[PDB]
Amino acid sequence: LHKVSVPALQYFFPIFHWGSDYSLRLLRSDVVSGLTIASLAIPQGISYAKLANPPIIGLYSSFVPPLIYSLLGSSRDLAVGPVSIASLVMGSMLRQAVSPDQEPILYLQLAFTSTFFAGVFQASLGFLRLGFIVDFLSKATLTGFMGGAAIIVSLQQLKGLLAWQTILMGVAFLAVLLTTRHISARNPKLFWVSAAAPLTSVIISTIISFVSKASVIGDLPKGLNPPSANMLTFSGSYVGLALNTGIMTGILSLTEGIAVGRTFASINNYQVDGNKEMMAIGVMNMAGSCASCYVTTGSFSRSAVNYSAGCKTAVSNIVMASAVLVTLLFLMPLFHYTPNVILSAIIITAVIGLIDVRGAARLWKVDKLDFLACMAAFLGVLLVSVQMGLAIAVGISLFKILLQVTRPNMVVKGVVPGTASYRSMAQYREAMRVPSFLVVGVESAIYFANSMYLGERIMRFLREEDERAAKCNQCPVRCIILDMSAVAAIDTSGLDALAELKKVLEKRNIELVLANPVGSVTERLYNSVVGKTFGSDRVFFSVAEAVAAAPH
Amino acid sequence: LHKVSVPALQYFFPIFHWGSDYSLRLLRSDVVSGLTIASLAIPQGISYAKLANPPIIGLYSSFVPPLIYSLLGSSRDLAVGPVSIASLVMGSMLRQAVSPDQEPILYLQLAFTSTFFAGVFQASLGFLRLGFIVDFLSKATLTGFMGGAAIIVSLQQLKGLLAWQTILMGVAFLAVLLTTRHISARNPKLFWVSAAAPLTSVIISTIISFVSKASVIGDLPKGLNPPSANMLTFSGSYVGLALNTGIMTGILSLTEGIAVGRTFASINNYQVDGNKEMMAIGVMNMAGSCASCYVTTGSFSRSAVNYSAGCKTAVSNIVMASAVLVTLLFLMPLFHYTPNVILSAIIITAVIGLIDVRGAARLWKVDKLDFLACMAAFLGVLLVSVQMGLAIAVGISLFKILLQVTRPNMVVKGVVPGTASYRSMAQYREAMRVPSFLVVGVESAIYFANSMYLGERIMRFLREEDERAAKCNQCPVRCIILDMSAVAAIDTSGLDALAELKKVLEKRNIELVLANPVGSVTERLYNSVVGKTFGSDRVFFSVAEAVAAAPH
Repeated sequence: LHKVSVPALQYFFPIFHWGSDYSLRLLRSDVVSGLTIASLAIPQGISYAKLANPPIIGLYSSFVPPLIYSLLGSSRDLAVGPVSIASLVMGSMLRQAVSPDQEPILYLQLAFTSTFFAGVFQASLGFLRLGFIVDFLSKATLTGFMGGAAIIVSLQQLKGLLAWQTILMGVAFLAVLLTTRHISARNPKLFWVSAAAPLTSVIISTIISFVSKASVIGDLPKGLNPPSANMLTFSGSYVGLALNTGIMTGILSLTEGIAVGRTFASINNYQVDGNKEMMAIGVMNMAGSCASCYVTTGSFSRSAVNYSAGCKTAVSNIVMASAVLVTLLFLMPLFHYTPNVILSAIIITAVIGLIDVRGAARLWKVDKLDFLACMAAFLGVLLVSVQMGLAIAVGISLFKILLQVTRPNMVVKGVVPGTASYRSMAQYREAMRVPSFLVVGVESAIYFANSMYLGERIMRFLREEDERAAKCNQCPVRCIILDMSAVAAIDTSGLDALAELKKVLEKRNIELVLANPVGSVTERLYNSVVGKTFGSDRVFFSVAEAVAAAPH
Repeated sequence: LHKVSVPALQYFFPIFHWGSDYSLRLLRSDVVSGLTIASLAIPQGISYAKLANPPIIGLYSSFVPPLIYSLLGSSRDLAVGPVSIASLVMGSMLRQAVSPDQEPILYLQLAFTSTFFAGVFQASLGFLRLGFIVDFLSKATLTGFMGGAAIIVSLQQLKGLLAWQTILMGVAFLAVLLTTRHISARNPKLFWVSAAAPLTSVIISTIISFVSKASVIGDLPKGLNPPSANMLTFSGSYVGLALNTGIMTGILSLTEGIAVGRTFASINNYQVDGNKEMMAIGVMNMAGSCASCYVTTGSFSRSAVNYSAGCKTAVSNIVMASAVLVTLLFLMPLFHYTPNVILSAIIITAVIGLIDVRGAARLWKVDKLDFLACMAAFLGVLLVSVQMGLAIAVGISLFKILLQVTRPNMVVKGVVPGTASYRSMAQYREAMRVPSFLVVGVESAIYFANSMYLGERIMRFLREEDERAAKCNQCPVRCIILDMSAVAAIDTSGLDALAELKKVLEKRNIELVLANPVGSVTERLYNSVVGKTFGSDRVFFSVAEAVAAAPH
């Protein structure tokens, strides 16, 4: 038998850590990325600024929030700026109380007060180490949401329509934007045809608007960021609208640049701090909200072209905000004859690409609580508002976690012949039961949610095999072993029901035995008063050493 | 190596099942119980009817709801009638919109419409098999609630006070009601001094109100149940008050008679159906709400005197409702000189007994999320209303379940010397690591909540022991084994991150191996397209057969 043993300019500003080893060979590589990601910020930061209902606010949002993150950030391949989902939800939740055609100085004061409050929601969630709650946003919630929101904005934008040289132009240069996605989904080296097809859609349609001169978006104001917080309306009537939009774009614009600092960390093996990562983007917003920026966070699309044309570190986040230092000042009069429809298919390719219909139905034949969540975020945004299509699909994604912790699986086990290892009897048809014993595996953690369910379930198996004992004249159950290998945690109410089970099973001379615990259980089983009534003679190394010791 | 194998008058009316074997020796025993439980329904059904703010409504509620449950119920020692907690919450949530001294025909129409809607909430939660959600009500939530509600009713009842023969009488006959609880908490055979001290408080103080004749409660209306639903106001202004009271007393009056049909089932080994058990009490109410009954469910106190004076089955639930058939008709003129204070210490003993201060602080030194839940139900009922003292303490009791599924414990393991069993290295200081391997145990289920956390945590241990490999010139990690013994479940998003981990670990020649799965994982690992990329050469019987097979 074996004994069950029991067990400041570099903290705040992390550019100084990795900045002391930047080479020229790296600087050969973090410029051809940031020539192309500052070729996808110029037609897809003015395009999803249109989707939020002015087009230069998406370019102010590609200069200072990339520069702030390069000082405070903890990834090196996360590339920043605006995104596509947060802009659409910004453009829907604000269109249905104000209108940018009617109150354009009060539509600019609401995509700023939301951004500042999408700044403190992302900063002071990661400052108080509370950034695990961005993981509750499942992949099936966001398939339902992004796709149940890409219809009710397709109605609100098609109420603003109610020409032959426009609609025959905006489908052919959408075809340079969807066939370059058909051919970039096949080969993961043909990103380069899609890495500038947002730019060669604009530039080739610039000259056809320059030789056929005259609904163009025109002369945009040359200059730096306007110093806002003179357009931050903290004290007014539209604050709840600019707080609900800043909560709702403070989660949709967090789970895209938290979950891209994780999917580009395991590829390259650098630990991204998560909560210190969340502190950065909440200073990308609330300290960028005063500089004509709206809600920014790292993109899913303009990161997988940063690490597809070989980025090496986060100075390609400065080649972002230094080759945008150029274009806000010099090529703005070239933008005077750049049309509106050419950047509206750039919205459209991030609408049809938002309705992932295959993944919307693939999760029907493999699960049916990650399918109810899709069709509760689908019909929760179509029928109820945007805030309740997310609240009831997170809420039934959190339910299938609770529906397995309540009512878990308790198997009956038995020794697999030829070895001293006790597996279940649902699997392993050949597994034999020991006559004087009963092995029962609790396959979840023992909480208040299921402490009273194990007692009513162990004594169903124990009742099952005291009436089956008389059928073959066998020895009945004289030791029930709890294979606690699968029990992850135990609380005070789960540890109590293990002591109210021992003294019920003592009154039938059954001798309940725990076997094979884990860490954070044995330090609760040997440091509480509900544990020294178990002690060392009922907590074993494995089942095979509990059967061998034979507690009787 | 071993192969990982993969796997109508008796349905509705259950008195006919156990009714065919009732003996006279049982009928000797289910009458001395039901002489005493119909001696605790008469002074504690009129007493907690006062706590809900007429005293005969608690006696109508001890005749027909015990009779309906004896037909539809699935326990035999659960004894029914009103309770103490649901009455207090009924008397608080209705006092703060109407007043029974001012609108007594509209206070009787609101402790009925609530009961009917505490009838369909308990019936049509167990009819749709949804009765696991009564387990979310933790024992620490109810310590905070019952005790954070027994103050704000102690203020509302002490606004109705603002004599020498009353207050000198109501403390001495509270002392016959608290010292009989001091002596019944010590010896669990001295229930009999407390089994009639609620009745010998009333009957001995009857004659001292009969020789000192004259705030007495007096002549109560003799007769059967009045046939209500002429006092059910489905269509009015006070329906939301009588729906919030029927939701809130449809959970507090469910977790007392679900959780007593479970704690009196494991003692006696009879399987109580739970959802069919929940169907009964929701017909004890919504089909009893038309017969002058308020919200009834099995008691914690009048069940542990039913099974302390030897009950045998649920005809002691008819000796309840046939020895109450007597007393509603014959001893009612004896009740004419029965005082009000004698049944108000019967309220008081279920107030000081509600403030379990020891258990309110015992869960501080053993846990601190089952202590935050007490002091969020404490200050959630004192400051916010009754419905939010429960909503925010269930909500942070459900949080510690989610705070362990998000961010679980991943241990590093290693072979315990002398045996082929791989335990962790937090416990078992003597445990040795195999040189060419790395064993990592995932101690929770793999959900969307934590699929991206294992990848960022396995590659912290893998990074930990490739820099520690060069310190002692050892062989580095060439096989990472996932001891999946503790992984209870896996979803579609947790199974995907195990395939996005295999092909990252393939690109370093590391060969991720799952080992020792459970049921409801191997039927997902061998019946999905994310499983045949694993197959049979990466899903092993145990770790000791994965180390022995050596996948390289």
